[PDB]
Amino acid sequence: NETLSADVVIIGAGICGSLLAHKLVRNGLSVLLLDAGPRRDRSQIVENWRNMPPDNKSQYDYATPYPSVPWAPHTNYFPDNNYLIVKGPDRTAYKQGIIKGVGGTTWHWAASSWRYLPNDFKLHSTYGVGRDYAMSYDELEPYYYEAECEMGVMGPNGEEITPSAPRQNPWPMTSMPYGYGDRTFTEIVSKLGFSNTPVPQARNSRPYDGRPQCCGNNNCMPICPIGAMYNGVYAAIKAEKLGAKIIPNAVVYAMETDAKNRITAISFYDPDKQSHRVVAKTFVIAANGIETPKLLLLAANDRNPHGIANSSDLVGRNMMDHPGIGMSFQSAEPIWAGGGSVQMSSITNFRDGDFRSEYAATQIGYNNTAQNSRAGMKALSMGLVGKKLDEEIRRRTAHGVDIYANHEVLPDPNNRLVLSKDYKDALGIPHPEVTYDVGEYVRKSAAISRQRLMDIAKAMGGTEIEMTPYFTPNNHITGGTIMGHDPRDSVVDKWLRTHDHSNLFLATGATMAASGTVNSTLTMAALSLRAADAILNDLK
Amino acid sequence: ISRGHYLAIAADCAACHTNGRDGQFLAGGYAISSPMGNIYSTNITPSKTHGIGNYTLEQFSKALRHGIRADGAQLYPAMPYDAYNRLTDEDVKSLYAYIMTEVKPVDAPSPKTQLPFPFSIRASLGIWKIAARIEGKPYVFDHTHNDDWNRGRYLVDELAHCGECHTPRNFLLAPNQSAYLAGADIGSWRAPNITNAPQSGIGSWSDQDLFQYLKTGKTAHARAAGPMAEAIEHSLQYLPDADISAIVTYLRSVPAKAESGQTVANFEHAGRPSSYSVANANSRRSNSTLTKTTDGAALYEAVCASCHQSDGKGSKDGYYPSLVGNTTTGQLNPNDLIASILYGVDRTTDNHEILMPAFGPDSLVQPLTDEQIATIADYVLSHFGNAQATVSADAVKQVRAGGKQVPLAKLAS
Amino acid sequence: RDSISDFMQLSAFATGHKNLDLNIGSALLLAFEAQKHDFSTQIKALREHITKNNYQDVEALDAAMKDDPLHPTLIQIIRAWYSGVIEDETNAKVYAFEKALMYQPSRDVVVIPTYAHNGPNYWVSEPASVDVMPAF
Ligand SMILES: Cc1cc2nc3c(=O)[nH]c(=O)nc-3n(C[C@H](O)[C@H](O)[C@H](O)COP(=O)(O)OP(=O)(O)OC[C@H]3O[C@@H](n4cnc5c(N)ncnc54)[C@H](O)[C@@H]3O)c2cc1C
Ligand code: HEC
Ligand code: HEC
Ligand code: HEC
Ligand code: F3S
Repeated sequence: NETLSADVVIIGAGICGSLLAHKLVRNGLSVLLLDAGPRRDRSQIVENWRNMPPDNKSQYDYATPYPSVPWAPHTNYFPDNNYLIVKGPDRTAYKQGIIKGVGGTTWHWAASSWRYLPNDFKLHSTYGVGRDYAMSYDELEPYYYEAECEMGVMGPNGEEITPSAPRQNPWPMTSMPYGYGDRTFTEIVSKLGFSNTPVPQARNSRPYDGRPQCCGNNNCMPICPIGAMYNGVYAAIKAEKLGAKIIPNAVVYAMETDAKNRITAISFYDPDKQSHRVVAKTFVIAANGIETPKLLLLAANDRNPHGIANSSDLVGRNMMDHPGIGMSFQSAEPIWAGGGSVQMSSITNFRDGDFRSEYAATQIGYNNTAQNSRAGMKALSMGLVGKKLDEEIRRRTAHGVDIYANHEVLPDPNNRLVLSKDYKDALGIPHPEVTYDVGEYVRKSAAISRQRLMDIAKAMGGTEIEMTPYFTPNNHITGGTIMGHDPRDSVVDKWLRTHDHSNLFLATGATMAASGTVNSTLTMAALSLRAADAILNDLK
Repeated sequence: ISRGHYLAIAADCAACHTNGRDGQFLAGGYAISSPMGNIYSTNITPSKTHGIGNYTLEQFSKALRHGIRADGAQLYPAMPYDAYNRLTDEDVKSLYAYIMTEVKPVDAPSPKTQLPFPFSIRASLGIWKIAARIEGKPYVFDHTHNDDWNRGRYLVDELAHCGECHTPRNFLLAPNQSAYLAGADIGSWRAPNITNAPQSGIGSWSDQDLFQYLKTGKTAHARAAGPMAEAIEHSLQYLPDADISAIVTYLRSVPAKAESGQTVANFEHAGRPSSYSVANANSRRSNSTLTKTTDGAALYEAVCASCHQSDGKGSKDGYYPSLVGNTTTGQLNPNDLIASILYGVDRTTDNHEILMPAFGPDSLVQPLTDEQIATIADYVLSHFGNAQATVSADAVKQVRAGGKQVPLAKLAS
Repeated sequence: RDSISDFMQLSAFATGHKNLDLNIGSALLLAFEAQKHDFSTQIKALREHITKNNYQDVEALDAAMKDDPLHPTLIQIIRAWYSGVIEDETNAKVYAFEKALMYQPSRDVVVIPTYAHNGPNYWVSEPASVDVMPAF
């Protein structure tokens, strides 16, 4: 490809990149959207999941329905494909799932769209731990609402659930009613002293955006068959309809900087390792909390020997997620998971408090995924026959419960994403490697979360109670390109523009200075739209 | 509501003069896809500057029933004045009073309709009107029939103007009164036969089914989409039960017009107890962005089986219609099936919204090519609907283009 | 067709459910014969055991075959009909989904995920009793 000129080139067609591309093409800018992964069809992913083995359904395999391409592989954990190497005492907690392609990981997310609390933006100022954001909640509120309106987020409109994020406008849709399992869990944990409240979801409680109302297919992870929930491929499609140009299978690997450290061009590979040069007025990397630092480190120049935008030596550091403890048991009374979406409600009681100066705030939730596949496989494993087999399957799908407790991790410089010195892919690019430690903050939080989950299991009369002795990953990759006011202590500023290169914006969750307590993709989308405002002001 | 407001709802005069959901009502600016090009509805709000606020009663009557503007210019027959022509003087006066006193003026000009030559000059429409035989004595009651039949005929012919879409047009794009209500192609959609023919038309429909479909657009065998969904959700759901009953009474007396190649009614096609193979799909894993899926059963299962079940009978509560025994899949003309796949369904009745997503090139959920749509339609027709019907990629492309081009439109080339 | 008929009869006896899909059964028999070359003779031996000992249901046959070498293949047939798979890998071929017999005992209440129960808000209703086995 000769030069591939554009006003702005965005690297990565995920939710962040596609939303940014749509806002930019809606405002008269020429946009070049590059994705390292292929184009994907929803119905083919649906067929792939349906023909995926039932043991891969019982245990939450979210990556097999999406085939991994050798030039831009993504993570698979049924049998682990070793794309993301994880080390450290808490490596199991960073075995995170990403999908590569036009649409990105939001192709198979649960679509839990959350606004952070105001204190979540000033954590260190409020509790003396972690880091403060470069901006406040009030500065991100309009972009929060804009992302909610574009994505079609439903929520508990008339409800004082708990101290939560203050809103200026109601949710675009009201939350759909609970299924039986969510109602039963709500009453039980209310008797337990916990506040189970509806989760704001990018899901259609009514027809919205020309897409159907949610019929409760209960397969939000890893694919909605009917498009009743938001996927970033929607924003990519809308941007392409407005004149944005999309090149799939474009694995960006190199960046060129001039004497002012502004980026002048980038270079990407095709599946055949043929190099293509791209020149633009503005460059945005919207790849991942993992792929963005990897690209920044891989593109080290002579002017930037330690990596692009790495004058502070912070690119790849402060890697964060929400460490999780999982539990599963058989409830004494029927719970009947499977009514509605896979994640309909959560305990928001402990999202905030004065304890947050000592140990992490947490989110306790109940999994609404149907337990029919798990019940069938388990009952088959017991060697049952005839009527006993059917009775066991029915009882186990009525009584099986999956429960989780996610924690907040502080930004730690030694939680790093160096490039691996032992593994590479087809294009010769090194594999990402994360060293993860959860910290005494999360360990002290977990000493209490474990007792809380035990109390939940006991209140339900649970048997065959099984806790994870390790921490689990929750796929909200934040940190790695930290934001702040000091260029010596951060990678980007409050407008997501890097301190080293005035030409470069990073629309990613890696910019977030705190992990918060709940899912972080809505914050990512809001920050991407804020960066869109900054880019528009720059180019006009 | 007033008598003028009731007449405006019955005549659906606001479904065209309102540009979609937005576009403050009766302000015009709505583009009508006519064979010769796009015709824009005008400003009917009583704005003395940009609307019809300077119209007198006689000028309003001329525009409504004869298609002559205030200036004296001929109105395009996209406005159904050929149907409104036989409206009684009292109804015209009531509509005038409603327009003048009850709809708020909107001071915003509408886009001007620019048609290709020789249709740009709206003065040849006088000869077209002479050839169309529009006039047109005002309606009077036939005393051989009862009052219900007369009221139903008035509603069907003068107010709701069903034949505007259900009566086919001749070469000159004028109504073909020989084939009254016999079904017509109105763009990407086809209004089916609604004569009393037991097999071709709606003669075999139960009275309750016809009433329920006209009131709500939803029935165990029929669902309203396209122009029918708009007609029901803008005019027919607000009509009194007496109005719908009179319409049904008149429709049961419409003389039958037979279709070629029809032996059973559109809703009387049983379903083949056949389906796809889960095993055959195993080779298609690791095959994202389905292009190697050319099987019609596999494509139907991947794109459609979630809502309409694998046996094509829909959901138990009827929210997702059964494709078996459905009047859209049971038509020998598969135009409506193609249009439904291409555009989906969207119908808001009683403030509750039906929606089937679109599956055409502009789809957000799953864009399908003409070949994939043809394959899915063929599978549905063979297994759930009219087995004698077939769909090809060129048919899907033609429906996408807006239907077959009428020969008259060739003059503007 | 003798092998298919014997396999389908033995499957209806082993799973305890008469209504079994013939295409799924044919695919399962082909896969079982590809995996094990002597599958048909084992099927015939199991049917001979059933007819000679006059076993009324699969419960009695399972109780009286807990150590005989034909127990693993009977359990495998049951597992293949209920699970929809024969192997134990993440790339094992799936021969039945939404028709597999392990999704049927809860079908009246629980969704088979990528296929809809009746309506976009059906879950506001109370579920059925666990003690009432639905159908099939
Ligand atoms: C199972 C699961 C459930 C989840 N549920 C939730 C939830 O309920 N709520 C929530 O808020 N979040 C959830 N998440 C997280 C959410 O999916 C991500 O945070 C979200 O996708 C944000 O990713 P992104 O847009 O930054 O980039 P992504 O969409 O992850 O990736 C963007 C694109 O970058 C491309 N790319 C990467 N490197 C390059 C390169 N060098 N050159 C070019 N292109 C490149 C990739 O191919 C990819 O398509 C979930 C995640 C998973 C795995
Ligand atoms: C996938 C390829 C298909 C195909 C071939 C069809 N559908 Fe659907 N459909 C859905 C709903 C809710 C309706 C009716 C509206 C309501 O009553 O509110 C329909 C309608 C149809 C029809 C025609 C019915 C009529 O008489 O016009 C046909 C032929 C048809 N569909 C075929 C719902 C859905 C979905 C919801 C998730 C999905 C997916 C599909 N349909 C997909 C398909
Ligand atoms: C005015 C009084 C009426 C009456 C009584 C009916 N219609 Fe229509 N109609 C139109 C279209 C495009 C369709 C079919 C859509 C599809 O292909 O899915 C229909 C359908 C009907 C039916 C159902 C027939 C069946 O077997 O499907 C019936 C009973 C019916 N109509 C009656 C289009 C239009 C219009 C377009 C401008 C107008 C006006 C009307 N219809 C008005 C009426
Ligand atoms: C229901 C009562 C109804 C009234 C009253 C009505 N219309 Fe119109 N009307 C039009 C179009 C199109 C034109 C202009 C075309 C022309 O110039 O030939 C028009 C023109 C007019 C005009 C001429 C004034 C001007 O500024 O052009 C008046 C008055 C009018 N309509 C009133 C489409 C419609 C449609 C389409 C579905 C419906 C229904 C319709 N109109 C129903 C009604
Ligand atoms: S899979 Fe889809 S239908 Fe609803 S429950 Fe999830 S958004």
